[PDB]
Amino acid sequence: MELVVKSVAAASVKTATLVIPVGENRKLGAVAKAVDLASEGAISAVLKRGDLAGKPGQTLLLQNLQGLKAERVLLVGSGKDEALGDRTWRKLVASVAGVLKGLNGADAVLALDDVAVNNRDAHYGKYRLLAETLLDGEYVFDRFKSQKVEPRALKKVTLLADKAGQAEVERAVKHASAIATGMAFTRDLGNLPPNLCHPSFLAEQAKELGKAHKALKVEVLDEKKIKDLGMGAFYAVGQGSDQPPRLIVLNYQGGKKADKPFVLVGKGITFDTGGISLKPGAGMDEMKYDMCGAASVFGTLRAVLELQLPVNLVCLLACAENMPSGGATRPGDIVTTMSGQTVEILNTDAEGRLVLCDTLTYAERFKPQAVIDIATLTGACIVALGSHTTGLMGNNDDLVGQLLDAGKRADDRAWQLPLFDEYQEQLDSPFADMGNIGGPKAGTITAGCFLSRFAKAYNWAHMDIAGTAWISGGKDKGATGRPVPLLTQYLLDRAGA
Amino acid sequence: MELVVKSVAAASVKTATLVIPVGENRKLGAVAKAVDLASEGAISAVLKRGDLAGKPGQTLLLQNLQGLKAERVLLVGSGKDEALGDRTWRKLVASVAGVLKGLNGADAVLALDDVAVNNRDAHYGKYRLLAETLLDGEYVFDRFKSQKVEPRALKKVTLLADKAGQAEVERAVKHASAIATGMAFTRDLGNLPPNLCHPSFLAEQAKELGKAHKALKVEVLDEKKIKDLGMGAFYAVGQGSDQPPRLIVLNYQGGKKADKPFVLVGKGITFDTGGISLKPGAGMDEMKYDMCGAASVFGTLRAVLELQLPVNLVCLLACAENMPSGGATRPGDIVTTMSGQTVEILNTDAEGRLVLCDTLTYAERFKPQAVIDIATLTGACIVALGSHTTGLMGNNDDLVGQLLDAGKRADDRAWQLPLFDEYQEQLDSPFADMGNIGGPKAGTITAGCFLSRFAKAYNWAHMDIAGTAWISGGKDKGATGRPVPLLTQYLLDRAGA
Amino acid sequence: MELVVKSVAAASVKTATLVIPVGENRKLGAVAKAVDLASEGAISAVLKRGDLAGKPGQTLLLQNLQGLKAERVLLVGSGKDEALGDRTWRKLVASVAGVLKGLNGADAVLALDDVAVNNRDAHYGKYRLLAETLLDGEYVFDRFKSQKVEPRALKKVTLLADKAGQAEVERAVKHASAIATGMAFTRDLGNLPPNLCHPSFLAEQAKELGKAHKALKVEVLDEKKIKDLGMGAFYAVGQGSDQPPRLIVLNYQGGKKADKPFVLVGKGITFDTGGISLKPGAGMDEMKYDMCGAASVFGTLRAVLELQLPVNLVCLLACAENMPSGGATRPGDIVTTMSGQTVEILNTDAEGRLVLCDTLTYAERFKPQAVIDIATLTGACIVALGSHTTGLMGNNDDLVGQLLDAGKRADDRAWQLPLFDEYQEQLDSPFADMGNIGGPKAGTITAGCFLSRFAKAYNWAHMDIAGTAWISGGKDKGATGRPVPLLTQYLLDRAGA
Ligand SMILES: [K+]
Ligand SMILES: [K+]
Ligand SMILES: [K+]
Ligand SMILES: [Mn+2]
Ligand SMILES: [Mn+2]
Ligand SMILES: [Mn+2]
Ligand SMILES: [Zn+2]
Ligand SMILES: [Zn+2]
Ligand SMILES: [Zn+2]
Repeated sequence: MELVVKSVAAASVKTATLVIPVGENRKLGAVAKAVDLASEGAISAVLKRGDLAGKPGQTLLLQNLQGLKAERVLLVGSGKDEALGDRTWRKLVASVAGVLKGLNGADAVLALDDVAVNNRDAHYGKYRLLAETLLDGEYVFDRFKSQKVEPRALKKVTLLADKAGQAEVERAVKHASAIATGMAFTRDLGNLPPNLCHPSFLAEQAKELGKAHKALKVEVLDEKKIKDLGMGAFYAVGQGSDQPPRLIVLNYQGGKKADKPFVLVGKGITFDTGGISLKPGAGMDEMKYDMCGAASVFGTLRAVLELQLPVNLVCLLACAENMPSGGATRPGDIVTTMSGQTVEILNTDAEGRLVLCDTLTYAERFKPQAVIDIATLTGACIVALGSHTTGLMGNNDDLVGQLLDAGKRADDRAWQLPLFDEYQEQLDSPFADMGNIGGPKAGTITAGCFLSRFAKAYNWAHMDIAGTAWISGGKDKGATGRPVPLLTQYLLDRAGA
Repeated sequence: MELVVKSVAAASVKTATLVIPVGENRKLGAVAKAVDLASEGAISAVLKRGDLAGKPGQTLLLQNLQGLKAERVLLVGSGKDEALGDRTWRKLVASVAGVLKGLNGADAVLALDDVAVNNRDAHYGKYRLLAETLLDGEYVFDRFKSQKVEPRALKKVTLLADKAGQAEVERAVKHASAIATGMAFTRDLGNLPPNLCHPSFLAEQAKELGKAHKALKVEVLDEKKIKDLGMGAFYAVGQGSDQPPRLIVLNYQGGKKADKPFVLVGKGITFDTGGISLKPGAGMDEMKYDMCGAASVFGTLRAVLELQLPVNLVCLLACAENMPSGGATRPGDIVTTMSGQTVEILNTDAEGRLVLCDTLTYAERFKPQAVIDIATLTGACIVALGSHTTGLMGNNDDLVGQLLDAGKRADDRAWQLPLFDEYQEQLDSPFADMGNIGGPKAGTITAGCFLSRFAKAYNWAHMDIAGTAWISGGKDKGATGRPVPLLTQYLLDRAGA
Repeated sequence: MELVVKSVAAASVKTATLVIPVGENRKLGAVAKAVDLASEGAISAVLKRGDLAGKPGQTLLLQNLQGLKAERVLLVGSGKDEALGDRTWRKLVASVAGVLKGLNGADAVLALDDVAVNNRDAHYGKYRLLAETLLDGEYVFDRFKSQKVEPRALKKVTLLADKAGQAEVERAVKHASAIATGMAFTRDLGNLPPNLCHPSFLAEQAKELGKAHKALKVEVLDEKKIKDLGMGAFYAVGQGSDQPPRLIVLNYQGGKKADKPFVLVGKGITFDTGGISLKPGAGMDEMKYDMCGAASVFGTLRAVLELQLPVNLVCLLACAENMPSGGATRPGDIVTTMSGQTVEILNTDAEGRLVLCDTLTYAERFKPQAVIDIATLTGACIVALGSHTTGLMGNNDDLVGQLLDAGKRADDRAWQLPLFDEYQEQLDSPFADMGNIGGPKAGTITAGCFLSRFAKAYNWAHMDIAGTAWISGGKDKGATGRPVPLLTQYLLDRAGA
């Protein structure tokens, strides 16, 4: 789906479907009034009948009107004469996109310049959200349906703005396209079943990506190299599986050579059975989304690759399959981490932090200005912050402050949890430097505490996306692509773009 | 224990025990060094033998040394030569108090001026913490023992500071004694068993308190009156018990006539079986702690009275006993709250938000500038923040910040959780305006959202103390008195005292 | 630590710390009084102030006193003037040791002659417990710790008795040293994590032990040898794992060629996941303790080796790792045991009885006079007898009675449970000769009943140490040395030592 920006009058442009907003009590703003006049008052005449209340996202569809160049006109409600909230705005757009998806229209024109969005500027912010909701809402994962699905009609959507703001709208389109494309890659990887989507499969994907872009080199470290580096924790996790582990390094050099890089570390547990500390059966299929941390890294890279952003970015994907078997790790195993700290593995289902901890030690060789790890780490985060808000912790306030502020602008929000010292004692072990679990209280936090012990060489934040990376049921069961919008926004901020 | 401040020389005072700090270097600050000189290096001489490494809270006790008028000299470790964190400083004080209580001295002097506590001034803050830990450490709940403890010898403690800081150390003792006195009261009500501590009992407690204080008037609304004001949620909660519910009003007029009051609302569920949604048996004895919200309001009120703070403070205590029986509330019951909103009671074990929502409506009549509800509300908060940090939510950023700030200075921390709108819809009911539960995701937060719907009329905040109000096991098992220090400190800030 | 015995006067000896007892009521026995009198009433003067009440294990530390040759004097409470229970006596000792271990002195003198121990000799039995408690208290397992505790200052302890008592206190110290040394070996083996401590590791340890001792021949039977001897039940347990089973034979000829040997059989399940009948995750790490039967025999052997007792001793260690996999035993498998009896494995988590049954058959070839198996066999036993007392069953009343008495004199107690015939029907199988479980009733007993069917050719006894072999939680969590004291004492009894 192509998305473009033009500065012509709404009435003038030839199209399968023209879309304009209507407020409560039949209130037409400037753009919409011009279309009414140009349609010889056909639009205000139908509105007099009361079928459209004007509530945000409500629609009434018209078919072609004399004096117009549009085959169809779609009236969408924009609510009272007030700024819309983010959420309300996005729902208005998806509701539009929803009527268009069911039309035999090859193209559509959105003439929604009169809608104001709250705390959002009228050209960039407004449309960043519209463009992202629209392109992300075309996402289809029909690849394992043996009935090849009916190919859609819609291929082109044009956005109309005034001349003055056109450049700013195009900047929003460019960015949202980048993010939208990164989210599709993320969602594809997340939705892919674990029999096909294993670490080696992920290794192959990184290599292919590396063969497609000039500024990106990829290096894959296998099971033996993981072990040889002294990554005892990473190795312990993966050893129980017939599919061996991979540590994938995706190095994009887009800034100056002396620029200290940004490092993204993503948990890539391609399936999580719990291991010997086996999970219950119910809903275990959703554990294919335990590599969504690694998937959000792929997607963020794919968007920056698209934007050719001027930064150095090193991606590290810690990938393993957590399986039970005759050679799997046992509860009670003590291993030596790459850092030289010893860890008693009291629960083999707290394995994300184990692969992550050696990878964080590994990230030191890059001398980063920031290291962010992204993981579907804890059940406790879902209890804490539910489905809507990413868990965020770090050893540097300004860095967490930056990530927080990026989420607010992307509309992909995080929320900070504290790493107080009182929480550290929960990881105490009678025998090793630390245990890998802190018990049933403060589960998101003690996981954060565990990781922080390995992130002391640099500025570091940690993102628990256990709640935000997929949807468990209903129609829209699947990966969401979060937090690609946040991380991409944070990198955009860093790039001054 | 009686607490006084003096500014005379440590070497000089007549006392059973003189306490001085000693660092890891086997270092001595000014005071300990003066004490050593007055004993011609006898203290340095013992340290040379090396039994005391001076880690925070390690102790070496000595008897009569020549030069000194102190019968005993207690040496306490202060650690690595730094300013101490709060926790460490408090553990130092507790170790001292531990040793002191096990001696037959009627009396002790603390000569601790040399110790620095990180980011706290040497006279007010430093001593607010010391004085609180020492006095709160005196607490004994031995009322149900046949073999009662036979009183400790220690009945007075003198703190030494220099002439100049004396007024400030003294204000710290004043406030600290009020707080420690409020906490003892809160802890007694908490620890009391639920066959003795029921809603009528707490009513009686509150009447006595009314009679004893001139500036305080107490009103007790019984079950019939609760029913008549149309409090459908509150009544539904208490109806299954033989012990009827009470709504207790303690109105303290300490400010001017038309100073807008502060309102504290306490959850006073004196026992929580869960009701028809019965809780499992294990650990249920701890549900006598489900009235720790109300208990912490009593305690803060006591502290305020002792301090004669110039503010109007209205305390509303929402008291019921949650019992299964032939007339108890069913899951699926629909009740009409005092606000007029209807609630479907899907789970009878989410009863605290039910007594609280009617009380929040009741708080509107006092025209408050801040309403703060305190409640042992959700096991989810324990999952979120564990035992160290109180959860905090509200409808007003400045009030929330004020409470956060008060926690930091009181060493009784809270931490904010968001009340985003997307959580709201987890309470939707096909039948009533809302349900009382939102599923297993973001439980602490959804309980806050439930509550915000009854606080739209004023500045409001909510503290979930399920994880900070008591200790589950060990010889430490019992009420902690949190959050009396934060609440008190906030009110002091509001009085500017 | 080195322990010596002297018969000199308490006051007359030069030490870093002299330890003497003080009664409840300020009371001093003879030895305490001579110290007091030599220090010319210093001690008594101090006592008069009332700091030390004299409850058992209470202490008061003094520093250097005119008239004595000790740098420090440690007073320890000894309670009411009666003879102490074992438990109170061992606590007093452990308090003393905890104090001495934080002091910077090279040695200590224990002058505790005046303390009586209920039902024990003032020379041998009293000091067996003292010397063991103090030597076993020295235990540290810190090999997986990056930051270690630097070696203690305390290296030597002297015990003062009167000359008529000396030879017997020395005999107590010597039996207790061997015991403690065996316990340390046992605790090391138990605490080692299962990734390191597997059947092949234990085999290597036995071979090393057989190299260090001329009187010991070791022999190691691997997986295929276990299979070829017809050990269908032993083999089924181990087949699931990447780590193969080992049956370890350690032969100590200390008696005449024609003395019937004593046989000790150890359950050595190095990790127990339950297998296909998989255990829950919670506290599974503790199952590294499932080789504590084997560990306790290793450690009894070391003690027997240290003491050179003149007996024939054969140790048989039945070692396997119980793991789930594509080749693991299934519930419902029927195997043929070495005895020719067939067993239906109805639950794979009842595996210890399976390795042991085959091994009991193997024990026959040595023509033993007694066969004692030692196993962490059943959760039922912890429900039956707690942490304090080992379960004991057998087919001979004299053997059982001998083990019971041994446990009493050693203060490592057991308790007999009945093997009534009525219980044997619980093991009936409609297909095989017997199933390996008999259900929710009499669970420790039916395991006993099970094993007795393989022990008919000799006098036999079975010890279920599931509750006495390790401590679950807190900072004492770890293997205990039990039952090394009982087993060693039983053999001392047999040897007439
Ligand atoms: K996947
Ligand atoms: K109570
Ligand atoms: K072990
Ligand atoms: Mn897991
Ligand atoms: Mn409840
Ligand atoms: Mn088992
Ligand atoms: Zn995982
Ligand atoms: Zn409750
Ligand atoms: Zn076992």
